[PDB]
Order: sequence, then C-alpha cells, then structure tokens
Amino acid sequence: MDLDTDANTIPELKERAHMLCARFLGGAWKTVPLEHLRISRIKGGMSNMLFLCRLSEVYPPIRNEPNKVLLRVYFNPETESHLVAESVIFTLLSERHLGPKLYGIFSGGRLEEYIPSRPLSCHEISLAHMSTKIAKRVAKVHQLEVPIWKEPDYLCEALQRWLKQLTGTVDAEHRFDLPEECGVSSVNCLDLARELEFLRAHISLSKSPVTFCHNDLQEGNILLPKRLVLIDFEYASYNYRAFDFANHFIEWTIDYDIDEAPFYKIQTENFPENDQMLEFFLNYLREQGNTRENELYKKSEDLVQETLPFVPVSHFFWGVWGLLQVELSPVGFGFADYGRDRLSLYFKHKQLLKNLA
Amino acid sequence: GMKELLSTMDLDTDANTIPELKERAHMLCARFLGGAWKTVPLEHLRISRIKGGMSNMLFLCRLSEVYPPIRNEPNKVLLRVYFNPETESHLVAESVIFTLLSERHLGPKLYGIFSGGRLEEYIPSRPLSCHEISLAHMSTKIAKRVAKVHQLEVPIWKEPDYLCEALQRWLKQLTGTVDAEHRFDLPEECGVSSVNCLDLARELEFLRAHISLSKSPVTFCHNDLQEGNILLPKRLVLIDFEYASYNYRAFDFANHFIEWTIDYDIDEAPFYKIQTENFPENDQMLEFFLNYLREQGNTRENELYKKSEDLVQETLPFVPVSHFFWGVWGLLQVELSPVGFGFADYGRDRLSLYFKHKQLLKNLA
Ligand SMILES: [Ca+2]
Ligand SMILES: [Ca+2]
Repeated sequence: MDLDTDANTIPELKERAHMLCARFLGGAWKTVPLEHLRISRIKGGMSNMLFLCRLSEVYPPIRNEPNKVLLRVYFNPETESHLVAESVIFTLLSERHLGPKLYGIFSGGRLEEYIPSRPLSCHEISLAHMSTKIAKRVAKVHQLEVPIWKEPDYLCEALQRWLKQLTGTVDAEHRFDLPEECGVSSVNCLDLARELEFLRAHISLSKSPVTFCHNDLQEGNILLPKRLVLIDFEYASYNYRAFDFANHFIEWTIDYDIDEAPFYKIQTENFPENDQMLEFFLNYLREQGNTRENELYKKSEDLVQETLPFVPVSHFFWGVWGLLQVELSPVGFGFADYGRDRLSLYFKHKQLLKNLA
Repeated sequence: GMKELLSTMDLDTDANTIPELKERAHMLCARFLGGAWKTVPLEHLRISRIKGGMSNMLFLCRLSEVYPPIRNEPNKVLLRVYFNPETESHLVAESVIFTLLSERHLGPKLYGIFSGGRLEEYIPSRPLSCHEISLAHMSTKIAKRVAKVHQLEVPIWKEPDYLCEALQRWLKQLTGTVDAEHRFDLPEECGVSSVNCLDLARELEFLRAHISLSKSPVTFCHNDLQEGNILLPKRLVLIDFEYASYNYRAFDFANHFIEWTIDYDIDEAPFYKIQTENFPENDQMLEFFLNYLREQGNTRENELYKKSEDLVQETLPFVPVSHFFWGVWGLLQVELSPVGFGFADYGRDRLSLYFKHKQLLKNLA
C-alpha cells in the first residue's frame, strides 16, 4: 500500500477487517457482505496504521453495535506485561469515559470508537492558548489511579526488549551512522546497550514524582472533537512525570506533516523557551490543586529543572524505537533517519541526564 | 518460583512462617499498591492463607496497626495465585474483564494483575456450600445474578471459541507432559476403560463439531459457577471471573447444575465427593430458568414456563461439555498445581461422566 491507496481495493485487508469487526462487534458486522463493508485509511501517527470500518446504509446495526469503528494496527513487539497493562488502561479509560469506547483488543491492534475530530499541528502545541489546555489535560492524566505496576520501570523495560530484538535483526559487525555533530559518528548494538545502562543508572537518581503517564504526548494524540482530548495511551504507564513533560516539549520541534522523505522535520530552535515551560507548569500545578497560589512560580521553576534530565531520555527511547521500526513497520515513514536523528540528539543532550549524578 | 515455593506448603502451614512467601507478597503489594506497603517491615506484614476453590491459592496480606496506609492504599489485599498456562488472548480478556467488573463496582476492586495471579480487594464474607446452592431461596438468587452477568457487554471476542481454544492448549501441554504411551484409566462403568492424549484429541474434535451446532444464545459467561465463587457478603455476589468469556449460555447453566453434585468440603482424599443423585431435577432446572428469564426482562409472564422448558433442552447437551472441559483441566493440573486436591482422580471422574453423557451432545446432530 501507500499514502493514497484505496483500502477497499485490497481484498485480503478487507477480509481481515471484516473478520475482526464481526468477532468483536457481532450483529450486522457478522453477516454484512464484503461489498457493503467500507474501509478507509485514516491519517495518524507513525506508530500505527488506522482504518475506519463502516457498514453501508443497506446493513445498519441490528442492536447496540456501532455502524462504524476504528481499527488501529501497531507494530511494536508485544510482551506479557504490555498486554495486561494496555488492556487495563484502555478498559479503564473507556469505562470512565476518558477516551473512545473500547470495542476489542487483539494481538497487534485494537478496535475503538471513531471520534470525528482533527489533531493539533506541530505549531499549534506551541501556541499559548493550546499549550495551556494541554497542560491542564496532562495534569488530569497524572492524577489517575490505574491498577498496574506503580514503579517507573517501563522506559528501561521497553528499551531493553526493543534493543534485544534489534540486536537480533542485524549482524554483530553492524553499526548505525550518526551525524558527527552529535559527538559520536556511529554506534553498534553493544554501544546502545552500554548507553542504556547509563540511562538506567541515572534516571533512577531522579526525584521526579512518579505518576500515571501518557508517554507519547505528540500533537497527533491531542485532538479537538467536532476542549482538547488526549488519546491513544499505547505507551502509557507509571513513569517519572518529568518524562511526559520532556517528551512533550521535544515534540514542539518535530513536525510530522512533511511530504518529502524522511517525512518529518526537526527544528530544535522551536523547543519551548524557559518561560514557556514555566507557563505550562503554572497551568499544570494550578490544575492539580495541591499548590498554593503564592508557591506556584517556584514550584514551576523546580519542575523545569526536574524535566531537563529527561530530554535525552526521550531522545534515546524513541531513537532505539525508530531503529527497530525499520524492520518491523510497514508505515511509510523514514524510521532509519528518525532513529539516527533522535539518537544524535540523545548524545547532544546526554549531559543533562549525567547531571543527576 | 512462586509455584515451587507453594508446593512445599500445606493446609496446616502458617503462611507467616514462610519468609520467601512474605518477601514475594511484600514485593507484589509494594509494586502494585505503593504507600505504606513499600516500607512496612516484614514483621508488620501479616499473611493468612484463605480457603478457596482448587483453581487457586489465596493469601490475605495485611499491614499491622503500626504501619497504617499513608494515602489511599488499602490496609489489606487478597493475593490470588493461579496455575493455568497463560495465553495472549487470555491475558487480554482477563485484564479487560477484571478492570470492567472493578470499574462498574460489580466485583472486588482490582489492584493489579501479574503473571500467574492478581491482587484485589478482600471481601468479608463466606461462600455457599454445595448443599446450599440446591436450596430454592439460594438458587433463585443465583439465577438472578447469572441473568445479569449474561446481560453484560464486554469488549472481548464475541464468538464462543473459548471452550475449545482453552482445551486445545491444555491438551497440547498435557500431551507434552506425559509419556507418549501413557494412558489415563477411567472407571469402566462409563463405557471407556482408558484414554491417551490422542483419544482426547479426537474427543475434542467431536465436541467441537457438535457444540457449534447448538442454537444456545451466546452471552458473556462466568464459566465456573461453583459454590466457591458464590459469596454472601458480611445479597449474593458472584466473583472470580478467571474463566469468563463469551460462550453458549447453556454451558454456564449446565456447569452450574453439575456443581450441585460436586462437593469440595471433603477432608479425606481426593478431597471432593460426587453424588450424581444430587443433580437438579427437571422441575428444579425449570424454576432456575423461570427466575433467570424473569430477571432478564425480555419475556412476557405468560411465556416464562414455556421458554424455561426450552432452556432445559438447550442446557442438557452441555452437561458432557462441562465434564470434558474440567476433566482435561483436572489432568493438566496434576502437573501444574501445588494445591492440595486429588486432580488425577478428579480428571478421571469428570472424564468418565463425559463419556457417560456423551450422547446428550451427539444429539445436537
Ligand atoms: Ca511533534
Ligand atoms: Ca460443587
């Protein structure tokens, strides 16, 4: 397939979708003829391929089943803990009406309610009025009590398995070249392992309070329904709240609406200014309601320092992720270049993490 | 690991005297509950074995009055350990189911799910006895709770593939655990003197081919409606949806009715007693359905009796289905469970009951 391929014209894809919908939704989805099942590719983040499935007006729902559903397909290797956590999270958000209704979870994907809306652009999340809203939404996510592992082991656990799998997809003599401008011209899997050990040893020294985190607060997951809503908690877990902040601030510099390969553009100069990170925290702390008005500013200042160490953490995380997606994802995205760019940014800001020592 | 440690324990063991058990429990509570559970000295962490069904070992973990909750964490939690081989589809279904029951306050609050078990709110109560579920006033209440479970809309696989999918996996593992020439002897009075895993493989295909012919409406089912999972809180509640899934509603009924005949409160080995004579009479199954159908609210009062009759016929074919299911389950538990139960005898007994009533299933053809 490709960016403009008509999903409906791919029989094998249509059948798999027909099967998934029938099995998880029942009712009209079970007997609807293939020609009366419409499938449309929907635009979304590089982590997944989205397909809007819908029943023609000729075969409307016969009960409480929806007439259209969103099929999300991912390419991240699944683990026991991940399957359990994701199921708990998705069901809880669904049950509390904090996200689209969940319809089903399967190996490598899920079916959920389709919400008419539009995501924010990279530029929009830098706008004061939007950033303010995001801050308040994030404050709420961080207050959620979710029945899953409470220690911030997610980052390292995920990376360790991803690196392990990566190490098994390339020859030992293989090396990934990086733009010298970062300080390191190339790295192999053994180096990545050593860097991961450094990351693990230092983030554990962080005093950033641990909370339930989204972990992928890029613009693509911040929607305006047709009031902002955060969705797709695919990477969600308990984690240092600083990671969610640092990761989000970094997203201000990564634009995904690029039509030319590698299909993304990084403008480090767009990273929020200190004052901008501070305004964000003022809104976040104010929303959580545990900080007196006369203490908000200094608490926000502290939050900024707490966040910086995780800037390189975010870069390493998605850097290794990007490199692994190369051999696993069918998404039309420059994963090879993306992983190398994020990794170079990791080395560029590695000292911010080292400072925790 | 945890399984190896539990196999060294018995019914007369004081959980508090097993340090490794306290350490594992301490880690789990710390990791899923946080707060005081993170720093409570082991001496102030109390653990008591709680009586439960043969599918799991239960331990009530509690913080002494010296180290009370510092936040919103509970002062006590129930640790449940299971010994069923896990699968991707099961890990997901169970997580969705437990989270959904918790969120809707239809069961004990969920605190966490790990490999081979989970942590959930402890409910002061007592379970029903085998004899009690045969009582009219109790049977009526159970019927009403089941009607509600069957009305639940759960975001998991809607087709009734659970029974065969689980059995296929269990049978496969059992096959890999026993000698190729190994045969399980069965009481001759059932019509079959013995079987090996190859035969069971054939039986499963037979079962699969016939149940798919049933017109029994498919609904979310508990699948293990034995007295041990029917509690009276200190109003009956149904808990432990460990085996829950969409399934022919008839399986839930048939399996429950069969439970009237199996008593687990037996002090001598194999630690259970079966009295087929205690199986509900036709009119008793009818009364159960009268209540169940009335509770669902989709049946006119003047059609209850007749619809109930249809439910009895719909249910009978699943009697041998339940027997086969738990029979194979029983045989596999022999090698996986540390629980003090005669699984070998249990598997053989249920299996013989399968062959004894196999015709009821064949009839669907
Ligand atoms: Ca971005
Ligand atoms: Ca029983």
